[PDB]
Amino acid sequence: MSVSEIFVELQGFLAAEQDIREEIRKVVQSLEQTAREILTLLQGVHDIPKRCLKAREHFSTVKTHLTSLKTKFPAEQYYRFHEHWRFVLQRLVFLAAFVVYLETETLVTREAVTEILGIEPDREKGFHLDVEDYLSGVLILASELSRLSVNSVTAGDYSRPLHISTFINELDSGFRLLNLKNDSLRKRYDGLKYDVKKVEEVVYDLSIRGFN
Amino acid sequence: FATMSVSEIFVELQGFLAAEQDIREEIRKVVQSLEQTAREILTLLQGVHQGTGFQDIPKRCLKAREHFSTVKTHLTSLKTKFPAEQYYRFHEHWRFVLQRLVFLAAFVVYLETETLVTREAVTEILGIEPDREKGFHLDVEDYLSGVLILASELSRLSVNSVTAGDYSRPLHISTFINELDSGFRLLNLKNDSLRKRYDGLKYDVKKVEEVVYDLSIRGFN
Amino acid sequence: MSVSEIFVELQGFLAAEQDIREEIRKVVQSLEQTAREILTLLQGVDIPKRCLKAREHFSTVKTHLTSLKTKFPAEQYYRFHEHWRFVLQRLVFLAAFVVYLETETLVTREAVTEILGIEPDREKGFHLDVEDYLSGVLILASELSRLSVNSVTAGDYSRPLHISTFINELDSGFRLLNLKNDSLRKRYDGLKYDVKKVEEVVYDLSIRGF
Amino acid sequence: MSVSEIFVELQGFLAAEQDIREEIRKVVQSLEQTAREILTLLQGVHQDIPKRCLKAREHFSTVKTHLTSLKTKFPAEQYYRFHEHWRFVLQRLVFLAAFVVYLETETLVTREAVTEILGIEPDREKGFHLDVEDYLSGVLILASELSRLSVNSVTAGDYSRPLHISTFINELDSGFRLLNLKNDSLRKRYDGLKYDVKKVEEVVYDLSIRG
Amino acid sequence: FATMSVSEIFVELQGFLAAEQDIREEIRKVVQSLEQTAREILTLLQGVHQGTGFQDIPKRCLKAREHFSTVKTHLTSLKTKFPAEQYYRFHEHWRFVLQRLVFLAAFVVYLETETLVTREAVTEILGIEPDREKGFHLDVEDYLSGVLILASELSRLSVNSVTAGDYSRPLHISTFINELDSGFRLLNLKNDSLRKRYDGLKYDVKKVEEVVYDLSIRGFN
Amino acid sequence: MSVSEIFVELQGFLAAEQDIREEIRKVVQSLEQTAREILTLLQGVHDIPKRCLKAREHFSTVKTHLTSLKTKFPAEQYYRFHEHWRFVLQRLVFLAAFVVYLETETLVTREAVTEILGIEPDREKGFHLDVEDYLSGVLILASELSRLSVNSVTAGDYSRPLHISTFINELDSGFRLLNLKNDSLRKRYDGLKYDVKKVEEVVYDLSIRGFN
Amino acid sequence: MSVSEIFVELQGFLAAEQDIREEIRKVVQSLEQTAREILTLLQGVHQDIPKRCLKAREHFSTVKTHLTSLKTKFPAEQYYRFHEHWRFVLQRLVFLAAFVVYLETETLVTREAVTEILGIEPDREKGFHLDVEDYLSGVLILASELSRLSVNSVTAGDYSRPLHISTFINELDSGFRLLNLKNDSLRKRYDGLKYDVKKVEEVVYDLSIRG
Amino acid sequence: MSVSEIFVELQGFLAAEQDIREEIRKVVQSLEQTAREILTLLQGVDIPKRCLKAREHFSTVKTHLTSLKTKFPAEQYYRFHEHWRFVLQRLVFLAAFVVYLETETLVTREAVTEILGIEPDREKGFHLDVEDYLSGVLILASELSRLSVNSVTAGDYSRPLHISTFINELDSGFRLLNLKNDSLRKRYDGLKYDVKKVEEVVYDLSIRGF
Repeated sequence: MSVSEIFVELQGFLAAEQDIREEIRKVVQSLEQTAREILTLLQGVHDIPKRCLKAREHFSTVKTHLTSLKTKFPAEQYYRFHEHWRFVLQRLVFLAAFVVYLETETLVTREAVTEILGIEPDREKGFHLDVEDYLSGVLILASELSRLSVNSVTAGDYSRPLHISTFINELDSGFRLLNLKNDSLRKRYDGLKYDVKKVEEVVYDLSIRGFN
Repeated sequence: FATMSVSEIFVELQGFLAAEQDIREEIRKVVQSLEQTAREILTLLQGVHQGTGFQDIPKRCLKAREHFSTVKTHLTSLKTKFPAEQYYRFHEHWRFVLQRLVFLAAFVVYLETETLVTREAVTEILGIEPDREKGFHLDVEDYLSGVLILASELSRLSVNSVTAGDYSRPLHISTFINELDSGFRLLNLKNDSLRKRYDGLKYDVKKVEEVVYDLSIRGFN
Repeated sequence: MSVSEIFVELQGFLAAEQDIREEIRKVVQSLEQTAREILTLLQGVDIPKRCLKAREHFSTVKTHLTSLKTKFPAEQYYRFHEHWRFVLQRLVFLAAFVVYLETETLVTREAVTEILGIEPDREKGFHLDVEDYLSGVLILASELSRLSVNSVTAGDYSRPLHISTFINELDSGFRLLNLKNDSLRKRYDGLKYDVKKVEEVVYDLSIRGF
Repeated sequence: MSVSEIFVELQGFLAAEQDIREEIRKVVQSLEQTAREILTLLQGVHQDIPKRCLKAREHFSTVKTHLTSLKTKFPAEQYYRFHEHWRFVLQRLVFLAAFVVYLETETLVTREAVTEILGIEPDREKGFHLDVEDYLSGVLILASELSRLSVNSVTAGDYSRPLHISTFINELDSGFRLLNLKNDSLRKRYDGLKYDVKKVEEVVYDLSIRG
Repeated sequence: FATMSVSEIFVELQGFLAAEQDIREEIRKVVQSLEQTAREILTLLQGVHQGTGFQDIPKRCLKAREHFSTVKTHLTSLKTKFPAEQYYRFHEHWRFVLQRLVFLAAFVVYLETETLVTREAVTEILGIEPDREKGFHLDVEDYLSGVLILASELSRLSVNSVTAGDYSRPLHISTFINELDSGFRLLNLKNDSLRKRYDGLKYDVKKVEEVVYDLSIRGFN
Repeated sequence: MSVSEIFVELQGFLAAEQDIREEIRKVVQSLEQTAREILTLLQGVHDIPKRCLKAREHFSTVKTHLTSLKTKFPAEQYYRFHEHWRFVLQRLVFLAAFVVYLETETLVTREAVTEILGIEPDREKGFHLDVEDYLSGVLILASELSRLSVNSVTAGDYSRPLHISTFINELDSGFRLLNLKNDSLRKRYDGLKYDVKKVEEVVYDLSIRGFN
Repeated sequence: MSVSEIFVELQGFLAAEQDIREEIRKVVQSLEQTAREILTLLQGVHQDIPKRCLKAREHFSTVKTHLTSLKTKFPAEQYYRFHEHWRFVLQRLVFLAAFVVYLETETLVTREAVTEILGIEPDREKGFHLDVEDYLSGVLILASELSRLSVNSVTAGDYSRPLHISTFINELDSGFRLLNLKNDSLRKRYDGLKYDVKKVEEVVYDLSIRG
Repeated sequence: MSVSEIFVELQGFLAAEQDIREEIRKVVQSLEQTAREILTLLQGVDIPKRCLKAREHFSTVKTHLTSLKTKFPAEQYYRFHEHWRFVLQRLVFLAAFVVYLETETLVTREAVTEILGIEPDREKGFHLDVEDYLSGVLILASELSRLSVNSVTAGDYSRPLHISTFINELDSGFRLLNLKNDSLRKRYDGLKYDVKKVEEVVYDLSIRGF
């Protein structure tokens, strides 16, 4: 083709792609919104089960909104616009993990988060939760949890710290089994040591003071 | 399933991470080869920028097209190191090279035909396939970058053509780089990296125009 | 007009503008001045007496601001706004600081305009932009976090708990804002450290037994 | 009031402000578009000059309706507040208009004449203006574009335009000299004129030596 | 010899560069293994920082010393990937790990004996040799770093010992970290990286002192 | 040993090593001095053979000074204090290369530079010239040479540019045969393209003007 | 003159200046050394206190001869010119002297008293002085070291020192309050006092609650 | 003395010092002022007439400097030196700029001291430090490189060749200096670009035929 032809045609393609980036940014703007709302419901901790339920309830909207975001591009092109919802997906994993931790004191599985976010497993096509974002959200949870232990002592709840300690310590232990390569992820993992250290000191302050 | 132990979860993820790391490894392996052939192809063509060699453009074009043959097998190999639907996942490992190959394919086409390779013709040369066939594709962002690079090489080429006596290519290059400038102008570049690279085109346009000015003034219409 | 006619003309417009920037910069200098004075009165933290002396100084602020109001047209407000931003924001902080110290509540954006003698958004002449107001609140959280620390070393073991609750409400309130202003977000990332510090102070007290 | 009340209210204002910026960007995008379309019509020069000029003026028409449209997307008192969203385009439009005028009159358009072409309102009016800084920018852009023009002229056979542009640019430089550039961004851009001056002059030189 | 062509020179250098690249590759390979064992060794010992496990320090020390066995074979292997006289040439590839191993060897020794491993004893544990035997050595800069790291772990350890009821280790750790502080003070640290790391010791000293203060106040002399 | 013993002993070792770093810095200060002197003798180009001889003559002092620097540490510890003379060694390779280019219009071999700097080949022990520093000095020469071509035209010497062009172009071609990995080196190689481009334009200006 | 003449001359001056810095660093290195040696003698505290003090004063002796030596390595008019080469050590020596005095008199050494111990000359004299900024630094260092001391005191059985140090530090804080710290580096270091104040106070608290 | 006695005393010394910094900063403000004026007179590049008007202004510089001489003791010169560095260096540049424009030679450090009315190193009271002098020379090379460019667009085709030779001598002269001053080296890395630009200007002329 002639230069002119080539470019008028690439103009089409460009505009078609910018449409997609727009539809995705639209929904992602909805997700970050909901995520903030869920954060507040939960942040209240600083009636757990009620907060947890109103939160799992909010995740409902994330389910429909995500299946909506699912129709703004062909599934096989997920990873092309990943960076438009990375931040959000990592927050939502954290929030889901936070809910599960608060109600069972356990670590949501990657497969269980997919279920909560109306997402589907890697087996299928469409929207999926990659291992790096999950590990990310989990690390964010450790940060939240270490902060929580602090506040629980000033709330008078001298037991949570001890459970959180064992939990974060297990996470630390978990991450030790991995040989992280990703620059962002590793820079974050380097923060676990601080959360781990903080919780151990909180436990220490209690042990010395009497409770245990 | 329901719930698992922290330990089970991380031992499981340990599998995936290591699997993922293997893919990147194969990919970097093959990509290393690609960047390699690309270097050798670039040399064969760069022979035009040193007086001689500019005497048998056909010959160079043939061997360069000869090389694109290994690029075909290496690319269908690289196609085996990862699952096709995860293209944009590892895409960064081969970006730089892909944009290089686009420019090289376009350069060879321009030396022979003095026209701009189509995006789709570029894919037939690299041994890959269009958007209509699950596999390895050439995104528009990469094609446009390779074309911008070509604009730079051709501005360098007009200058050397003159010192080599060829006073005909500069004029065709000026017309051509102007058509590319106009072509780019009818776009709404959003990608910052690309929009940045496009700010350089203005300079190539300028350079190639002054060469034509130099020849015009010397007495060559 | 001729090429020369055009530039001798603009020369005039440029000189006129630079005159505005100069008068503005003069008064602004007076504001930064009063601001530092007020900050000192408050930094001393018989504190409720300081509020009054502070509230007193805001009077010079009133006059000086209505003064600055005549160094440029009320229409071209955002044409020179970047000459008093720092000061306006600093001022919002002090006012809120005073209001927090005596009422332990957050000044409203509209009350702060009254205190600085600057008319609200309905009445034209000089408005207090949301971004600036919010910037002042942020600087307030910054100060409040430092206060709790000194409050503890001062004997007061109750302010730290109130400050903590307040700062968290602010955090909770900023979260609700879909902050677009690049500069404002950059500053909002600071609240996080303030919340942490304040919360830790409270932890210390609680662990000690207060 | 309570913190929650204050902020939920602020939420309203911020959401309102963001709508305006959106409407503004929506229109500006339309301004940059037509600008590029105008640029191209003129770029054809690098006679036939007159023809293009008419098609360029024909286009500034929509610029008039789109700018009066953008004028209804926000209050006049907030012009300078969102100036940046259209700074680039405004300086771009000044250049074009100025370029069109030069091609058909070899004279420098006036700041007020430009406002009349863009369908904007002069100094004696509110809403949309034409800040001196932006005006001067457009003129500098023009200097640049004309320096290219002379080079491209000589290569077309037109050994005349060069000389005129040379003088024209020399006056602009003179104009900018007797001006105390307070701004800093515009100050650097002015450092680029000396180069456009030097260029156009060497062209005159080549023609002078040749004949 | 005399003189050569530009081409001959670069084709020749091409050999060396590729040779050099091979060495770095082997080295990174083995070093990857070392960082690996180091991680597993670190885990075995980190078991002391979680309530239980602090009950059989002997056992952990044995398995950890068990591991240092593979570190011995891997290090005499890594010793084959490059020519001994070029130690400080590739040294950076294994710095981080070496400083890790120093700290781990020192940590194990401290858990068993409550004393500071000598630099030379550390070399006998890693399977390498002293400055008096052409081969792989442990530079003083790396030893001092590993000791600084150990100071950090032990300050963390005193805190956890207390929550685990052991009120005897903190006191020995305080004495020990103080002796290290004093020891460092009689040096003229020039290396910036190390001098920076040493500024952290002051903090560990402080921490361990407050634990002893907490116990003293509670009633434990 | 006891902590005290350990550290008093490491105090010795530290002081012994600081002595070496001092002796080396002393001589290196002599080398940079001489190198500057040689640069001036040569920079005069902007009687070549006289300048070249007074320069090869100055290299004589580098020969004794280097064999002197050779007695400030055991040869097998060369690479431990390499970074103390890297800069200088790369300058001296460049200056040697510059001399040879100016007198034979050829590229000194790495083995010939070792000879000029009183150094000894890789075969022996002691002071040696690594391939990265050599490639570095050569790249510095390309920069000097491109600058020279410019000045030679304003000096009236319309022939040097043509020889320099062919020479730099050969260097460019030479570096294309390599797959540089070193960050510093590659960041420098990225500069050859500018020197190559400049020289081609100088040749271009001449060709158009008449000479060729 | 010619460029060459100017610079070869300048070469002489620069070479001269560098010699002075070298001589200064040579002596300073000796000052930092003895400082560390002094620090250690005192650090033993973390009675026996008096003993150490004498051995510490015994050491400041060489500080006297080394400082009068460093005083002969450059002209008096250039004191502030090379102040930075010994800033660290001077502030370090102030602290030590001050620390020694506190351990034996529980009082704050005077700026002039310190100059007398270091073998330096007071304000009424040239050459080597004792800048107020450096003095205040040393005092802050001291605050820090004393806060550690009380903690370490209680762990030794000495339930007395804590209370005294508490008061002492509270006065220092008071002293620094009625001071308009213009400097900025010293301003941050002062932000550290509030922490030393808070620490020493919690120690008093623990003793108060215990008995 | 008592803990309180000590701080009420230093308070005095601090206030005294801050007074010095204030008087100094006042005069300095006057110098930057005159400096900009002189720069403008020179930036106009009948140039040799500009030198005189320039040489004229340096007279206010003399008085103002001898003025600044009484705002602090001559002994504590380097105790406040970092208040006029920028200005002193700027001034050295102008003087050398004037001397270059009329003599096409490099002012000596001692001549510049005379021009600024500041006594040399032998006579006490106020010295011109080598670092500052050298900094001024560097800023001069900076200006000179810009001059050649405008000189060409102005018609003068001979200054560019002289400027080139001069700048190279400076480069050649700085090379001889074992520059230790971190700041000075940072600035010396700038000469390299100046040499290049100037040399290219000369190339242009030579290629054109001048």
